[PDB]
Amino acid sequence: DPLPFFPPLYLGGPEITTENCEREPIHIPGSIQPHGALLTADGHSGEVLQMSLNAATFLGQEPTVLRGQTLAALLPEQWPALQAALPPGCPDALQYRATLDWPAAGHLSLTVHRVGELLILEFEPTEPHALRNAMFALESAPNLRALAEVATQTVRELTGFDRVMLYKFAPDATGEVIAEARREGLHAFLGHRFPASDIPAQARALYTRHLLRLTADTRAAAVPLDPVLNPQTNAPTPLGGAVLRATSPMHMQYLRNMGVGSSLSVSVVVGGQLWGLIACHHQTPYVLPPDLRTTLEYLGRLLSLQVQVKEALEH
Amino acid sequence: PFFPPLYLGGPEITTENCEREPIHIPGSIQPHGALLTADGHSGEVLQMSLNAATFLGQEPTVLRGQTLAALLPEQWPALQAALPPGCPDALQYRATLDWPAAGHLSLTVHRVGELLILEFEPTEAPHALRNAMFALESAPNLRALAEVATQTVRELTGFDRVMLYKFAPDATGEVIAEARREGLHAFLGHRFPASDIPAQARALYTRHLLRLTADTRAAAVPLDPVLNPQTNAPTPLGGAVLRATSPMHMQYLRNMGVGSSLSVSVVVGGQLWGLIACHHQTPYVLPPDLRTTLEYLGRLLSLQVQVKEALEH
Ligand SMILES: *C/C=C1\C(=C\c2[nH]c(/C=C3[NH+]=C(/C=C4\NC(=O)C(C=C)=C4C)C(C)=C\3CCC(=O)O)c(CCC(=O)O)c2C)NC(=O)[C@H]1C
Ligand SMILES: *C/C=C1\C(=C\c2[nH]c(/C=C3[NH+]=C(/C=C4\NC(=O)C(C=C)=C4C)C(C)=C\3CCC(=O)O)c(CCC(=O)O)c2C)NC(=O)[C@H]1C
Repeated sequence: DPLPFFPPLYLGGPEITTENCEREPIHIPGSIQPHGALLTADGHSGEVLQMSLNAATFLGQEPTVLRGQTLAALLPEQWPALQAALPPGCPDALQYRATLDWPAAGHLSLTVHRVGELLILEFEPTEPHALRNAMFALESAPNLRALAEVATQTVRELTGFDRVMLYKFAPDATGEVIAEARREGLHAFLGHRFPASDIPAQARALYTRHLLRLTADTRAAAVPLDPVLNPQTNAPTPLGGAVLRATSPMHMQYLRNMGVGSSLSVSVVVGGQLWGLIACHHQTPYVLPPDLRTTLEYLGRLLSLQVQVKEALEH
Repeated sequence: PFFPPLYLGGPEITTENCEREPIHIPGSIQPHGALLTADGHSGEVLQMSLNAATFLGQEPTVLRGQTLAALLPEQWPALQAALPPGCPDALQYRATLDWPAAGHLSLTVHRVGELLILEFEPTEAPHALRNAMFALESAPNLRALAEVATQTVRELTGFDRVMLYKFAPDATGEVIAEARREGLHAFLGHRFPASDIPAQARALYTRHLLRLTADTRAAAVPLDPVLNPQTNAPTPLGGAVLRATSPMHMQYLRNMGVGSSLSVSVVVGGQLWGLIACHHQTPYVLPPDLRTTLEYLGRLLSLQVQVKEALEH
């Protein structure tokens, strides 16, 4: 039965169990993962509204100084580029990405999308022809199995993960791991089927719009936004589009029970429907640089294209 | 069928017989790079371009004897493994060579039958492709996608005119988008016949997705020997970027007023949906790392055209 969301935990909304998984409002945790920083600021005036508590550690600035300034004074060169690439009324999937030279944190990756009248700003630290060779490999795959096989090994060879899996959905939302490149000693997941209440209904929806989510350390503690609610509206901040969005404690409990430390999955969208995920497991905590994650963001599109062209020939 | 080429006593290509030219076998390359062909198993350089001495910085006839084991020691193992016998000619492998004379060279390699083809170009030593990608995806229709695709590629490439050339069902075409430098004629809106791209070109351009012409006034640099030592036949160059352009098509681009032309094939459902056309008024060699982004934007747009045209239909 599809039911609507609870309030979050910070708006008096109940604690989650296995009975009511589909009612968690995962899109509004009011908190980011600690490996980066996140501001939200005004769409038009550039007024810095909220920030993650740890934004000082990362930006080498105090909140009182930060929040008492505009994005014009803070990001003088970037601000017009933000305005130009993210005009008003544009979709929240659209991101503008840039590099900074921040004196305290070194080179900083700035990712920015708009959510109504709210520019969400992310900050991460950031540090030869392997994707091109990967591109032509996938295309010259003879069939959907050799496509799936090369994608998973390519993805592993680029990223360095313990278990990379291409996971495919079925018509009734049941899934099954169709290919994997794994670490030597790890027990296979190849050909396991998994029930429909594993990736729940509110999750699969969000995963069709935004095509890359991750979890760095399944033992880390969510860094909360400050203030937790959006001053514009006095309502939760839509952090569904943010990659720094903290992962749910239901999900973190699960991954710890498997001996997993880090997780990454690229979505594969065919016909505007979630065809499958390129999931990645790691036994230790593992942060992937944003510039390297851009390579995987590309592979998701590339694979989504070939997935279709392969299935056209299977008929 | 095709005629014999000019170098094997074939007829000259008038506008009458404009669909029987063997475009894939010109027996020559463009002067801004260097082509070597090599045997699959042994690795002996069977044929080279006459300008090879320039870019490879070696003597002319000394390279004919040597093997790719001796020449490219580190990459030679990778070429065999990455281009296995039986693979399609569309599968390319690429790497960067650090040569002693020419400096950073760009090696691109693909296999055809028993023979490998090795293309050497000069090459250089960031978030615009990511921003473009999302700019294509948030585009709310086909026309709004078409403007963003052309305007993207121009700002990346610095070309004087970037067009998007959509194909009607009977090989007729139309320009549905066109970013361009100020003070040029507008080809936005105009349609053109199906004689323009012949039957062989259209078929070849579905399999192979990027060609160019860096200089429309330069001369082709022939292969030596012209024919393939194995087969004593024409060397299939129809998957090489350094391949020379049909002399009709250069003679055309001069009458237009173009020094350098490039294109990217947008393929939807096995068929050729359209091309991304780039014109420059002057000669312009686009370097391999920048060209890679354009091939990338081809697949992206090929994907996005399918999503958008579903919303129309
Ligand atoms: C209470 C309901 C359930 C639940 C909650 C939940 N899951 C996700 C996202 C998931 N779940 C995945 C499940 C798998 N684990 C595996 O080992 C395999 C197969 C190899 C599968 C299919 C996956 C892959 C995801 C996506 C993210 C990831 O790759 O780890 C969420 C959303 C998390 C969020 O913060 O948005 C939630 C709330 N998980 C259950 O397993 C089930 C008991
Ligand atoms: C002899 C018969 C004809 C002919 C031959 C021919 N054309 C190509 C490649 C073409 N033709 C194109 C048509 C256009 N040229 C333009 O300037 C525009 C305007 C936007 C169009 C539509 C195009 C786009 C190509 C691809 C490359 C490019 O110019 O961007 C070939 C292939 C040559 C080869 O070596 O592969 C041949 C043989 N063209 C005629 O117009 C007609 C006289």
